[PDB]
Amino acid sequence: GLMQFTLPVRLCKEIELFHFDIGPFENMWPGIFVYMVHRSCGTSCFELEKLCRFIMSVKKNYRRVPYHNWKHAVTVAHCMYAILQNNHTLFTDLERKGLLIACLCHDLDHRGFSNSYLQKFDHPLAALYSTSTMEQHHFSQTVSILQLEGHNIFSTLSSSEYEQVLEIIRKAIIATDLALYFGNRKQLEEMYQTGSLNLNNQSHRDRVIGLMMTACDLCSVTKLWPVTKLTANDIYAEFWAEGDEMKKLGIQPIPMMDRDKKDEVPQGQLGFYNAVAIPCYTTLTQILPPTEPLLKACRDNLSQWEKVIRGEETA
Ligand SMILES: Clc1nc(N2CCOCC2)c2ccccc2n1
Ligand SMILES: [Mg+2]
Ligand SMILES: [Zn+2]
Repeated sequence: GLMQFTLPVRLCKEIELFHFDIGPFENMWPGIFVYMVHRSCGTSCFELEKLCRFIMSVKKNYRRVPYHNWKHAVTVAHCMYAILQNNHTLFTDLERKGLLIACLCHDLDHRGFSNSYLQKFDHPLAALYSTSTMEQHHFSQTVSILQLEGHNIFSTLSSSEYEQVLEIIRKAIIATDLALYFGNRKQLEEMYQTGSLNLNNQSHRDRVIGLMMTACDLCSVTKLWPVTKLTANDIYAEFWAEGDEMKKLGIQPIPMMDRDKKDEVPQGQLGFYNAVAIPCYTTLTQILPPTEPLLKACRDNLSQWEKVIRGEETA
């Protein structure tokens, strides 16, 4: 257990910042994740051999889609790492173990299509799971991989710690369903403002962990503008494919997803920062003040999209 992962100096320092980009070298992403587990959790949280086999099985079960890919998995885990590191004493040992694994697993076997597209297609997964269709699948895929031989990174936990962590992971992965985000944040807003928010109340923690999951999941909008902008193209490449597939089912897609209406992208990103991103990091910053850099970066990027619209730069 005397075997640290270390990172080159520039990464060793930048990985601690919310806005860290994990880079274009895929073969370093596993080592970045282990590094984060070792500092966030301990070098003892997981048997390294089991962790490495688990990481590589998770990687293998992410597909080669423009956005909802292995890089998104590690990026979202890194944002959670930064939240946990900036809020040291607020989370249990089980929560630190669970949430980085939840983040790495949260989009397992994603095909680049929304819950909506599965329902209009009449995909079998839409029959098996009527709401949070892809997210119940992602959790399903996580449990499958935990059950491959040699892959039970939790095997040293007690029976009841095992149940607690898998339950943290399931809520955390379900919370990445943006349809559940709006009510979750509204509730957290009221509880914070009326002063009823209580982190010893498990159902309140669940809510707070769900909003962190949304914050980590959307964290593309909290990068430096050049990362945010280039990622938006991957995001839109999936939307346009979905739009195409909607048109093949005989359904005019929403204009966000229509590759004939690319002109409307900047105004669509404005709606998204205003309806989703800014509210998310605002309430998150209210509950966890050290996460403010996420809100500040998100505001900077809103202002960068306003500049794209005012023709003061292009896409
Ligand atoms: Cl319009 C839009 N949707 C996003 N997400 C909604 C659907 O799940 C996938 C991602 C998004 C996520 C991050 C950054 C900008 C984004 N912009
Ligand atoms: Mg998802
Ligand atoms: Zn995601």
